[PDB]
Amino acid sequence: KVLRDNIQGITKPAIRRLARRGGVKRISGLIYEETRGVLKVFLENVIRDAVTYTEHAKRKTVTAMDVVYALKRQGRTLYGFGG
Amino acid sequence: TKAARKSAPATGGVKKPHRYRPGTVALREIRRYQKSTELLIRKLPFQRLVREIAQDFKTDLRFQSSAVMALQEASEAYLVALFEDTNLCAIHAKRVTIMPKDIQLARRIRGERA
Amino acid sequence: IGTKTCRQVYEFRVKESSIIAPAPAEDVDTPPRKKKRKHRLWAAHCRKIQLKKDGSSNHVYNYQPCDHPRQPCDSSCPCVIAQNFCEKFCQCSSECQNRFPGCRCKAQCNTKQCPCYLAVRECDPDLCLTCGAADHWDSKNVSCKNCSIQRGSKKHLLLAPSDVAGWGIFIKDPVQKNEFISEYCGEIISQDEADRRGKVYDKYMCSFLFNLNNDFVVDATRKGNKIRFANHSVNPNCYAKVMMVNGDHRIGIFAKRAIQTGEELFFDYRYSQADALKYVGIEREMEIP
Ligand SMILES: Nc1ncnc2c1ncn2[C@@H]1O[C@H](CSCC[C@H](N)C(=O)O)[C@@H](O)[C@H]1O
Repeated sequence: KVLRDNIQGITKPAIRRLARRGGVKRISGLIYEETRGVLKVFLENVIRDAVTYTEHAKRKTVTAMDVVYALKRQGRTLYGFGG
Repeated sequence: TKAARKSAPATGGVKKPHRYRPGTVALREIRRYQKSTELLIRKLPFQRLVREIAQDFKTDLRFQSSAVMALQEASEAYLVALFEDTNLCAIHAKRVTIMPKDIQLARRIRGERA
Repeated sequence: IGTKTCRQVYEFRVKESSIIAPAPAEDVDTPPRKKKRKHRLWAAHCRKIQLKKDGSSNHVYNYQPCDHPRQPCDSSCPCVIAQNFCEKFCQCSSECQNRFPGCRCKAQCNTKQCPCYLAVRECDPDLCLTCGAADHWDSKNVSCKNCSIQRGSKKHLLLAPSDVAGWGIFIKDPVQKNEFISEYCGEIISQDEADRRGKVYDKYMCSFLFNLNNDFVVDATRKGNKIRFANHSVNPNCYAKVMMVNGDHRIGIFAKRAIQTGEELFFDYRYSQADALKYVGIEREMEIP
């Protein structure tokens, strides 16, 4: 019973865990939805660029360095994976 | 007919199940999770999720395995950072629980909401 | 068998094993190994037992060893239907959920936090390992206080003509509140005959029948120890308290207040008000106000 949108594959407890790491004590139920949408929004930008470098290089395979380059564009550099 | 039996009060006292008060579990979670450094989201669902969304932008994208875990970490910290400041918005209104109207407000002040 | 060396023992064992069927020699380990037996789950079971039947708090049944050779410890369990735990003497296995868990009160298995003290059960020697119930069974002084009846650490008493009526009991040494005192020994007799003997008792105003549980009454008229002569008072320095020991129901006495040398002992016989006037009407009290 897994055939659906994979966004719901992000289980509610997984969110509950992340709020803890950010130090959030108490969470209302309505948070679980926009967090999905907000996170959803975040992917849209990064992959679009990530796709762009790959197809510009004519490559059909998304490689690791393509990720950091796009992440660098949004003002969030990523140490640890190349460059 | 019953004789005058001497007797003593009988009892049936039994142990009480133990439940922590609300919140103190979370405080224990905060310290253990802040100390902890591993990723929190189940590993498998992301690989399906990225493949699903990427299919919209283009078709037939084989994904390099190393490139995968990056998205989680980048998204995780972004989410984590987006979370902590939400508390400051929440505590500012003297509340303790966060509601989505705050996460919207916070994403505005950074400027990303627009 | 010193009559034979190891040869002709093994050889006759060969002869016997050739004649008789070979032994089973079977071993088991059970699915459960560790954990998955949090004692709060046991708290649920007694919570069930309390809510269905033990909420009555009047049908005290003597322990009976329930036998389950192949049955589980189901609702048909004699201990279960008896509203009581399965003892280690029961055939319910080492995985029965009606057995007692073990009485791990660290300081002394002796107080309100002690579930065993909260229970009617004395902390068994094999269970309250934290109060030394098993430790130094030969020795007399232990950390625990709710382990005495097993060891029978009775106090020394004195027999004297009581001020109230006839013979009475006096204590030799000072004691504090809630301190163990000598047991109320006697003989086992059923309720119906307790009526007959009690029926005989009322013809001469005697009372030596004690309602041990819903199913039995103890008598000390013919066999017993010295404490049987204790008098009655409505404001006693001592009180009676039923207790559970090793599947045996017993009644002990404890000091309702701290007590000094040479006191006279009293406890409430707890008959009816009309009955109290019938037998123990003497109160020996002056009114200060
Ligand atoms: N406070 C009291 N006043 C009058 N009789 C009492 C009494 N307490 C106990 N008894 C009587 O004593 C009997 C218990 S056996 C004790 C006998 C008494 N102590 C004596 O030596 O004379 C009961 O049958 C009861 O009838």
